[PDB]
Amino acid sequence: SLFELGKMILQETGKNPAKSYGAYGCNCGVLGRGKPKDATDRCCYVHKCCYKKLTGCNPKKDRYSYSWKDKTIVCGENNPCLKELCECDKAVAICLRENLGTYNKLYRYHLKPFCKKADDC
Amino acid sequence: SLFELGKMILQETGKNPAKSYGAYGCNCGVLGRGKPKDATDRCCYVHKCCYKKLTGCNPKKDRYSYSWKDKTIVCGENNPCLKELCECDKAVAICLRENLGTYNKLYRYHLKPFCKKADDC
Ligand SMILES: O=C(/C=C/c1ccc(O)c(O)c1)O[C@H](Cc1ccc(O)c(O)c1)C(=O)O
Repeated sequence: SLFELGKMILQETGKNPAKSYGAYGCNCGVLGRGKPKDATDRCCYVHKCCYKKLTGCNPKKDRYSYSWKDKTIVCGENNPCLKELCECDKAVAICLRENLGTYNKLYRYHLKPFCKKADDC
Repeated sequence: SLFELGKMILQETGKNPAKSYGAYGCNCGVLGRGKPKDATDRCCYVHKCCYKKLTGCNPKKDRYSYSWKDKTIVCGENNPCLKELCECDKAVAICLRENLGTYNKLYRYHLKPFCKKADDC
């Protein structure tokens, strides 16, 4: 769920996830996907496509178990859908941290309704 | 949908809705409800309660028509679900504006995991 996803982004990036990524670019936060603005935005595009393919569980609300071990996110077995979800969320937290160097505050709180249309996943 | 909601908040408040209201208090933005921290937060609590009566339309995804007449939000006769949805969004936009006087930036990007459990609507 968003609880686990936001915790992971905090553990990986050291950043408040809502402030930094609740509405960044065309793909981070609410409101679907759009052509990515930059590498950080592209992380969130891949993440939304990761969710789109999952079936059997709800990426928004379903909770799941994960551990922080040796400063690594380790997804608990859970059940297969929840483990795939934990893996989508892990991957985005890692991707966002990797791309902090080009994060651009201009795209924060971005105007999404003006975003170009996204290619299909 | 979130597009119409965001636009109404912008028109009423003159604030960027993602920045001011995307993660405010225990009730504004993602997740559910919780005990409200202040008046602005309580507007969002009322709004989430409003959405729970909706039958036959998705408050997040479903578009509907409204217009800005004499600096007033005017819901279009949509069908019954969408008109109610439009009325819910209008009311929260007005309430947020009416309570800008006590808006506290400290509640922005709040820790919503520790919010106390909401009372029944
Ligand atoms: O563990 C953390 C954060 C650890 C952390 C805090 C600040 C940092 O910069 C950092 O890299 C890691 O917060 C959790 C609480 C929490 C925060 C965000 C959430 O979405 C959540 O579900 C739980 C805790 O107290 O264990």
